[PDB]
Amino acid sequence: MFCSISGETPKEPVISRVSGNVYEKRLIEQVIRETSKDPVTQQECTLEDLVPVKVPDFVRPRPPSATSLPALLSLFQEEWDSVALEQFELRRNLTETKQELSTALYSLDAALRVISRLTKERDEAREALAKF
Amino acid sequence: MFCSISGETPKEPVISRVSGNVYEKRLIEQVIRETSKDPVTQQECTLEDLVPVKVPDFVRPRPPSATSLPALLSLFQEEWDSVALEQFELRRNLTETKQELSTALYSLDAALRVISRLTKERDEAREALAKFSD
Amino acid sequence: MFCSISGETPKEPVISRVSGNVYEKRLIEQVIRETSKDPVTQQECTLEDLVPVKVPDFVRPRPPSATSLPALLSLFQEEWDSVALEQFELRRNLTETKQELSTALYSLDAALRVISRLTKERDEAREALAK
Amino acid sequence: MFCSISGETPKEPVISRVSGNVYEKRLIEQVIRETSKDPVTQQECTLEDLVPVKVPDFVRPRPPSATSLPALLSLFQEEWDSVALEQFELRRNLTETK
Amino acid sequence: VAAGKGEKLAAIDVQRYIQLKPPGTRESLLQSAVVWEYQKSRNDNLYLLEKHGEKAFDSSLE
Repeated sequence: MFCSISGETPKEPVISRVSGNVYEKRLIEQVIRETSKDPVTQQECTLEDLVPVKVPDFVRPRPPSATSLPALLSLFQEEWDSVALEQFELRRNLTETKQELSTALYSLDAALRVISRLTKERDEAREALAKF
Repeated sequence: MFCSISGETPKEPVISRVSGNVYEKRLIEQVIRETSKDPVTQQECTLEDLVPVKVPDFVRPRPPSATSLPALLSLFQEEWDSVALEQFELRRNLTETKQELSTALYSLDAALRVISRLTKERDEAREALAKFSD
Repeated sequence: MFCSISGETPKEPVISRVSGNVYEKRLIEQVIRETSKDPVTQQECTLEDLVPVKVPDFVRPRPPSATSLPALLSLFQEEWDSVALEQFELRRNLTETKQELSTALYSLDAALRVISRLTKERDEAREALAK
Repeated sequence: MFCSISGETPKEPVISRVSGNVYEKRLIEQVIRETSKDPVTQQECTLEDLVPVKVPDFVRPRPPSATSLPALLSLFQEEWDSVALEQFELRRNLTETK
Repeated sequence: VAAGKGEKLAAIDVQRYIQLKPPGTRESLLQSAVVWEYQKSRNDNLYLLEKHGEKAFDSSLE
């Protein structure tokens, strides 16, 4: 919708075959007449390499929305990858939580064994105090 | 805005060289898989015949209620039925148009026979008028 | 070919120059669009840090027998059920790890208190032994 | 699924950044040790260029079950594409017959 | 399917996810969980829609 040569929109857009770009008829024919080169990609171009618009055709269009089956299937896979991305993030969180859970698990088991051994020592010390 | 094959809006439209028309990649690829040619021109075509061009893409605005949910499956069934009914209408249109074409062609051939016969009667009638004048 | 992201076989594996790891180009590009930083090293990442690579494609199961084919909804229901179960288990993991953290806090606190008990009782016993 | 040097199935997928081709880690290492250049374009190759050891960790790999969503998704897309092709062919035939 | 629906015969699929079955067997749990997940996805999609407003609609009309 923008022409690189002049910066203005093309009234009659034309697509160059050599390099995909949208030009306007007057300026593109000027640059073709002055030389056989592409003003952007500095490559050989001709009159036939310019492609006018053949939009009309004969077939029946659709609304550009999510109400057509290619579009609707695009929304299908969008829903699917959205719930997939949610599963990805939550599974990262699950594995991180599993790692820290295991760390806390062995820390707590060691702490419980320490508590048991200590309480044994303290029962011994209480017996030693009571020996008198 | 509409792919020339189904009318679908091509998010990635292409243009050809023998006949530049807006086409969608997947459908021309499946046509090449079926027949390695272009039925539009009855000519050989390759994968490179399309050129990926730049388009702003067609924004796809969502209806009041399209947020996943069984709305999406109801739309699945509805568009199934809709494209299939379009297919039925178009097939029966084939059958009606061909039968009407055959009837019209028969009437046209009979018209040709009768115009020839009537033209011959003109020739004898004109000659009869001219020969009465003596 | 063991993809570190979900476990599913990646049809487009990629390599990283700084730290080669199995991802997919589209997903890493989308994440960089969200946050243009390296997730592991916490460093800035650009779009040119990945090198193109070729892939040999895979096969599809293509379910036959074409009978009104409504099973898609049941598979969808199963997918949301699975994600809901996994969310519940996220909740359970968080709760259990916090409970363990709290239990560890008081276990170490009790260790301190009981070691104060030990040192005082041992001092008492040794002093009375000296007496 | 085969190497370009020996032909056996490569258990360790490795590829050079400089040149895009399928190789094997042991053979490419032997080539580098013999000559410190790429055999194709005569470009330098280092250890960090190669693919490092594979890292399967925290993956819990569910086997690739047959019954799955992508098959139905692709089937529906291929169906619609074929039926739309049929609509095009017969709309052209319809305009011709009209 | 064409020989089927040549007499309309509208194909049927389950829309019974709004009845909100009262406390029962596991089916009630399944419906509640799937409805919760549908609700979360609906939240995300509609808030995403109102992030940008109707600029896309203006472009479609233009």
